[PDB]
Amino acid sequence: RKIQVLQQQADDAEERAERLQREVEGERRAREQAEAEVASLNRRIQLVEEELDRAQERLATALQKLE
Amino acid sequence: TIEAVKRKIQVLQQQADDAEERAERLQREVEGERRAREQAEAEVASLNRRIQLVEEELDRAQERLATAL
Repeated sequence: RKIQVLQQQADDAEERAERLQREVEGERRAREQAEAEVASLNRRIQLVEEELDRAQERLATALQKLE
Repeated sequence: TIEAVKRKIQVLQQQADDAEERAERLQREVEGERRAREQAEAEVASLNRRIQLVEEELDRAQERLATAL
């Protein structure tokens, strides 16, 4: 009957560890989602910077055609 | 029967100790993944501010182009 107190203690400890193991997997999923957004924004900023370079290069041809 | 109770108690206490040590390792594992997540989230916020900056530089370039024509 003292064993049932110890058996419950071991049950609770194993349960907290399993609860934390699922916490690891949930944090890893959220990490991968944020890192996937980082990749998407990296691709998006490169495209607008390319659009800007062309917009300034076009501006240069128009200004250069002015002198 | 006497030793079987002293041994059942020992095996149950070793089980809880191993589980408690596993929990400490997993707590650091959680933090390792969270640290990496919040690093990415900070870069997301930075990339959103930079994209808005480039879009403003773009609008200034397109506006002057329309004028320069």
